[PDB]
Amino acid sequence: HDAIMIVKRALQNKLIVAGGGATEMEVSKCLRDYSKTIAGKQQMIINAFAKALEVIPRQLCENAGFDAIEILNKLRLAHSKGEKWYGVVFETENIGDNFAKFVWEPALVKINALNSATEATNLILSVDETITNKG
Amino acid sequence: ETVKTMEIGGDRVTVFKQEQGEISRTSTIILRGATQNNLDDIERAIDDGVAAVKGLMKPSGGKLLPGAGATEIELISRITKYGERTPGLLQLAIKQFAVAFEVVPRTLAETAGLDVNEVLPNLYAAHNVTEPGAVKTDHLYKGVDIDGESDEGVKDIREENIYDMLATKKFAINVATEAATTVLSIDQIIMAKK
Amino acid sequence: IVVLKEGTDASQGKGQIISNINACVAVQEALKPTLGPLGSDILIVTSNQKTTISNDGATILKLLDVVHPAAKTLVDISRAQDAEVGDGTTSVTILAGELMKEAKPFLEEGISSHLIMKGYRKAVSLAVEKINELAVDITSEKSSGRELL
Amino acid sequence: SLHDSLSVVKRTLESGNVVPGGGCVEAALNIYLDNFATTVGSREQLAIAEFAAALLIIPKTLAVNAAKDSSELVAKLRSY
Amino acid sequence: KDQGNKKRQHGLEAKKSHILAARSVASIIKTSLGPRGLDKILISPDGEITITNDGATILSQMELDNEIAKLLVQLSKSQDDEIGDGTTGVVVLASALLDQALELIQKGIHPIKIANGFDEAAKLAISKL
Amino acid sequence: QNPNAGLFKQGYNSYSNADGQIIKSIAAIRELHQMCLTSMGPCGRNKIIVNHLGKIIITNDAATMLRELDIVHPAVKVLVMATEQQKIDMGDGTNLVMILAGELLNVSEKLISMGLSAVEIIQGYNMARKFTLKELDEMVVGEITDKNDKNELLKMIKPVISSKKYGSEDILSELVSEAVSHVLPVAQQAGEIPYFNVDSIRVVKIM
Repeated sequence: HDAIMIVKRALQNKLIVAGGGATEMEVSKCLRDYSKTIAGKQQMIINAFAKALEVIPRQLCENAGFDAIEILNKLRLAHSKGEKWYGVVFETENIGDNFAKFVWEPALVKINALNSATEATNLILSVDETITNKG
Repeated sequence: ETVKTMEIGGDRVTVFKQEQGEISRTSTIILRGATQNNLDDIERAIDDGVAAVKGLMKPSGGKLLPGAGATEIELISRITKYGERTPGLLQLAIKQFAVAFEVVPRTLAETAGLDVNEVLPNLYAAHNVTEPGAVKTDHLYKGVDIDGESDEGVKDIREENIYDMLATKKFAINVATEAATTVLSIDQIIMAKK
Repeated sequence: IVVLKEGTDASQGKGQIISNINACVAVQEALKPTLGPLGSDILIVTSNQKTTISNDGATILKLLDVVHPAAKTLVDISRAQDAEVGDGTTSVTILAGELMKEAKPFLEEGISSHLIMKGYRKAVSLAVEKINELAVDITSEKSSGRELL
Repeated sequence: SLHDSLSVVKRTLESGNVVPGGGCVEAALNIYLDNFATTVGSREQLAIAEFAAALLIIPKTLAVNAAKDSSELVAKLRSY
Repeated sequence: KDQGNKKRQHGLEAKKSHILAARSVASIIKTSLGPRGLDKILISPDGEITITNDGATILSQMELDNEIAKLLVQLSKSQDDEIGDGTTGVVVLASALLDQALELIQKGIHPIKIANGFDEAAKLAISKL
Repeated sequence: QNPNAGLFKQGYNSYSNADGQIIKSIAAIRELHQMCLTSMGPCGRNKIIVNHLGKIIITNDAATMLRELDIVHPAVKVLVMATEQQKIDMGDGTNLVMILAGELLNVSEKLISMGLSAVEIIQGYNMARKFTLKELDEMVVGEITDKNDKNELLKMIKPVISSKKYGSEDILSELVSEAVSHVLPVAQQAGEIPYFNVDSIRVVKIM
């Protein structure tokens, strides 16, 4: 029954990415690499977005009681070399390969969440001067 | 001719459409989107476009002007020349009226995040050029570009075909001048308590 | 008689966007404890003296009823994400709040909102490309239709 | 003018070990320390990164004093 | 909605306010523990006046506007439907555990670790008993 | 204790140029001039306005903002009425009219500071208006031949959608052209006989 539930959840969406912040770390690393080859304020904005992408693993570690500084440093060190499947392990406070451990989240869910967050951020920041009525 | 129920995005609606006989003179636009604010903005844009289309009639409806502030810069130059030619104290007012038109390029530059201190002189140079002849030539239709990623100077209007209706601009100028004169003509306001 | 603004005025300039950022950061901090399966619960009491304790992002958003006009946009976006997707509701709010925090120094330095929006759009496009590359879907490559499961 | 030029050139020559100025050292150190911080961790990565970012103040201040857009110049320097 | 007069707390402030509320609740029934407990004169908000030393009745008739205390009150009421005889003891033990958790937090231990340690300690104590 | 002299009308609100009201009106108009300056242009931005029903209104149209905002000063009312006239008669260019009027008043403030009488300012503005209106006739580069084809319609549709919904002009212009083509009759090169009506096209949205 346990295995059937696991495989059912996996089959409901076969398009998956490494969980535990590994996907966020890979996206942040790629964004930083691209920004290193991009001039202008675009570089600063891309760096800020990449840094912000690391909030999810940071808050997950904080809520889990782990040492945020050490776990994040280890994740950065491991993810920057070799495989990109390294992520935060919640069973034990350390960094390991989530893909090998079968820890994943849907890719479409991640894409939709990123799009929604970007839309909300742009909409709130789209206005620098506003005259808003009270009610 | 045909009456059916059609499903669009999970919502079923009834449509009365004409195919061969009694051809309908009306059409409907259906917008789809998960954000209500975006849908409202799109609806406003569609309404504005529909209103503008009705303006393509004979009275300067079809006439096209170079948009993105190019027309504004040309008018600035022409009005400045006219004010210089105009004798008397009217020259100061003509020059100020010309300067008032500099807002459009300034607004375009600011809203696009471009540095006005560089765009404005570049626009002035582009619209005020010296050519090897008695008649200006080359790219005299340069407008105000927004870029946003990477660019130098501004792009020509013909590259993106950004044109404005002559009737719209003319009527807007007339109404704006009338309103400005009306406001300026008031030097005292007296009201009675209700 | 009837006043649309109820006699309340608002300032203009970077102050408005800074206040919006502050409100969004407040919402992000409020929803922060609920992130993840181990997230802490929040005790919310309605006007009818009804108390509910839960770490569900959708429930927290529904019971919070943010009054700030700006943060309400993020609340509505999160609610739409939950209704249409159902996963990552809190993650969207957290990411939005973090981006708002990061945007604050850029605004303080004089960077216009258009530049920030364009940069965020470019970064999000790059992130989508990287997600598509990282996306795993194996049919017969070093596996089979059943081995993957 | 020749006296002044000889004085300055002699001062430059007497320094037998020199490094390029005008923000070259600051930007190069920033990039090098940013790369280095990614190999240390141990609670020191944040401090090293902040120290590296600190050196970017000098080029930013120089650009501001030059009546130019400091963001673009600093970004181009970092990219180079 | 109803932003005006809306209560809110910070992490460092809430972690102490909850424990203070727990201590205040524990003081309600501290004297009622054991056969030699003290009788308390209570008047319910509905006007019910009675004298009793039962922790369950004391908590049921004694209402308060503190949400943290309402958790203890609801837990005591729920227990009253099961056995009901350990209400005072359960509340006292919960208050002591909360005070110990506060002390641990002041020493730098995350609340989740404290909860896990308390759960393991309870398991060991039950096994020994 | 301070005596009051020169006031004989009423204690109600009253303004005169003796205290510089000619510049105070311009300053008051500037409050909404700044508001509308952020709407014009392809990179325009909307604003959040709370309705009397507690609903949230977000739009890029300056005229809608003015309608949803409370107007008190008569000087602002003049510009509001001018914008309403612009919208009713033309259907577009409200931002142009508002911004142009604001800038004209701003430069009139400088003229007044210089010491130029308002009469001369008005005369010069009228002369410059006539000159600009005459010159606009010679500034035409292209012209719509009224073929009623989608390709020709898009030329005018695309710029209209821009500055109202940034980033989606390509699809909105195609939608508008398709909708118009369904209602336009079989005719070309005829600008004296109206064929297209504003109400001929209905707009609906589905979530």
